[PDB]
Amino acid sequence: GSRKCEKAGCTATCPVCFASASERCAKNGYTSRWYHLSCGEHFCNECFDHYYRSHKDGYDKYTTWKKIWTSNGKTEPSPKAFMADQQLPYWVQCTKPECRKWRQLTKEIQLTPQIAKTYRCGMKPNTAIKPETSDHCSLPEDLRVLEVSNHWWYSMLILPPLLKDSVAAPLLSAYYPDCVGMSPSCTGMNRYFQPFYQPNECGKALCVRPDVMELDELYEFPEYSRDPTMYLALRNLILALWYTNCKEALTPQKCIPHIIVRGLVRIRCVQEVERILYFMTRKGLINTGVLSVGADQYLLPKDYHNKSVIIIGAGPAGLAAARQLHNFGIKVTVLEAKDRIGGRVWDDKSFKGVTVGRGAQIVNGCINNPVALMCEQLGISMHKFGERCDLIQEGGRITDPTIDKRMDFHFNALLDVVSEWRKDKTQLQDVPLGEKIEEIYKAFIKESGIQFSELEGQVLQFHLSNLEYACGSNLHQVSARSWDHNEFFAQFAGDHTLLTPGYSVIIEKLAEGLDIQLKSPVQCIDYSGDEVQVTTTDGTGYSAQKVLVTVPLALLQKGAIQFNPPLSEKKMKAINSLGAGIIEKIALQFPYRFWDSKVQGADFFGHVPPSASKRGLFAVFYDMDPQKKHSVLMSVIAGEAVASVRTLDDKQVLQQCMATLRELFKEQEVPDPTKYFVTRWSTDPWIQMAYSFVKTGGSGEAYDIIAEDIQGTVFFAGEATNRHFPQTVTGAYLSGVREASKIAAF
Amino acid sequence: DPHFHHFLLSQT
Amino acid sequence: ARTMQTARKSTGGKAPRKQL
Ligand SMILES: Cc1cc2nc3c(=O)[nH]c(=O)nc-3n(C[C@H](O)[C@H](O)[C@H](O)COP(=O)(O)OP(=O)(O)OC[C@H]3O[C@@H](n4cnc5c(N)ncnc54)[C@H](O)[C@@H]3O)c2cc1C
Ligand SMILES: [Zn+2]
Ligand SMILES: [Zn+2]
Ligand SMILES: [Zn+2]
Repeated sequence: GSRKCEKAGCTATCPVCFASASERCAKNGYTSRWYHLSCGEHFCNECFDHYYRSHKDGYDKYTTWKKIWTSNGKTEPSPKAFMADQQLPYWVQCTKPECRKWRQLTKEIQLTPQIAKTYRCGMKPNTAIKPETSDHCSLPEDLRVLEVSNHWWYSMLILPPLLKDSVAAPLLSAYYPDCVGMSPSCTGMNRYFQPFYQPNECGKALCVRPDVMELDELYEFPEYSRDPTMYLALRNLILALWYTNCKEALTPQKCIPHIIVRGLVRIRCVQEVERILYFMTRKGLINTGVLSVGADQYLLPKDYHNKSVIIIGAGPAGLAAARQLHNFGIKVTVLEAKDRIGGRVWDDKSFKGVTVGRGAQIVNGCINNPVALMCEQLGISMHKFGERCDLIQEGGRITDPTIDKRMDFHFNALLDVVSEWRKDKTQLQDVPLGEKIEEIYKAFIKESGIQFSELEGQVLQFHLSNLEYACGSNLHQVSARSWDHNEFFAQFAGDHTLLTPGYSVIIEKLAEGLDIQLKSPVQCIDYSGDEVQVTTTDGTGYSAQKVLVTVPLALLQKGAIQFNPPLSEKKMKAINSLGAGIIEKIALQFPYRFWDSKVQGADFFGHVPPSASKRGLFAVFYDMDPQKKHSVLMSVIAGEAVASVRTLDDKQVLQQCMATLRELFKEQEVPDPTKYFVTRWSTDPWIQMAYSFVKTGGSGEAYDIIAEDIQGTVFFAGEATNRHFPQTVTGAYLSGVREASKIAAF
Repeated sequence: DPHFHHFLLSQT
Repeated sequence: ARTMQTARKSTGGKAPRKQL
């Protein structure tokens, strides 16, 4: 006999049994012991025995469940665990907008998504009796509901909730379900969506542990750091639903019917799911990409809306941040120097049946790549590059396998020793990658003296040139220490693809509906007053509480924008420690596909260089039609070769490319090209570059330093502010998403 | 271990 | 950076593969 809960601090003054299993159930009365599940939920010792004791009628149900539990879950099976999983009644919320009260469902009703979707106060099964005229919504809500939102309610919930039939479950079978907030007694998505880490997996980009909270999740929800189970389950559920339907804004309304767990804790679960949703939204994990809203249904609570920002530059970073902030409900104006949007995304659509980027067009690693997500949203297909790239010599001969394999081995071995050499070196000891490679190569011929043929030397030149393409620089200017610094962080895994409709489709959709001022080069930014004043080159003024600069590295280096107060000497040192790399592209349309015989379907072919100085002159040719019907080749100018080309006119560059193509296909006539372009990014005044790299003496840390906001007022995005993902449209886009989150919080 | 962390959830 | 390479990716010089 007792009317008191076993649990010190429990706020229940009148414990009732929710089980009502035993014929001798204490109900609201006396029992030898009241078992505490939560502050609103207890069960009597008679019902405990009903399930727990061998001679009692519920022992069969308990032991059946217990065996299942023991071979699925990691957590000890208990009568409490049992009660919470199997016997605790369900709570559901009334669907009427003017009511919205929480109601307990009778002990035998199982909650389903459909019931949650449609429930109304006092809903009974079909009946032939005329319904009473009563109004069930005016019935008073159980007093225990109020208590759930108190911070202390959760601290007195004995066992964390465990979701049933979570959309996230299929993706997480490798884990103990209870360890990721899923019930151990349970049980056509885009192949580029792999949001959850798996056991023994290597690091991959934009991946979360389903069983561990990320740093920012700890920061935002410190009350779940000791007990992450409920948070994890909901976050995992939220990511599962977003990727399941990335074409719509994911809302608490659509998450609710998918939260299925017994007891008052379900109320707490749906309360939290809302906050976790907005957090994941602000951070750019969901409700992002090219999703639009459009026209008055913003993605963050009104609390965020009263604030204004100016974004400088309408490239991928600028538009990503602008898209996010606009979607949040924030006021956004964008100022762009040129007479078009896109920056280093600029597509030529004038070729027959094909789109050719003058700038970016490849996606490097589509797994969890926001470009892949955005293609999904737009219904865009991407062409996965095949592996084969034959090294064709002037003139005509395909480099033999054993020669190819051999020199590949040797080129990569030189990189191995660069890696060995740099291990304990400081910035002051850095040397150019090109110089270091030469140094090791020379000592290699010396120490072993294994002369390579002229051709073997040239094949090696092809690999060196491929590095110059990657860095946008002659190797003599790239840091041996830091050239591949980003690979410290998990990188984008899986396919490289050609973005067949071009990045401009994504660029255009991101910009759709935004206030963008073209031909408005910013000349000065003053963040001395109460808000920032930004002035264009013609004197036009704009003002906002915040400003985001996304202009290219080369323009920061030139100092084309005056900052008042000036940027720190530390920022400037970072800015000048990075290289503004450059490549250029040529694209060529022909009457017919003359390479088809020798190339045989490959997406690209390589060009063995005749000499070191020319190694960057069209090292690789790209077949710009995956369907293999049209006839367009693209190629790249890199390294020492871009300098060799700046005083040449388009016709000359074209003649050299044709000279090359004719050498590569000497076993035939090659038709003249009927259309072409040659890019001049190097001398485009507002761009002046292709992509950043680390100069000798420099550090990956420069990316972080450039990314550092100033006084929570001046923000920075762009490919040269992304340490994990430098250079790319994806890195630039992600840097904009990064900044929009920082700006929305401040 | 900073190698594995999600880029968007490690902005501290 | 090495991550920009598509055709003929280099492979040498990489830190020891990291697992969970
Ligand atoms: C030839 C080439 C090939 C490439 N290939 C690829 C590839 O295959 N894959 C890949 O992912 N990436 C590729 N890129 C890289 C890529 O396109 C960039 O990394 C990406 O576009 C960067 O975006 P961003 O917003 O940081 O800068 P940007 O695209 O350069 O946008 C910057 C904007 O700021 C504007 N600006 C400058 N000054 C001002 C000012 N004072 N006021 C207002 N606006 C200003 C610019 O005009 C520009 O529109 C390639 C680039 C080049 C040039
Ligand atoms: Zn009882
Ligand atoms: Zn109690
Ligand atoms: Zn109601």
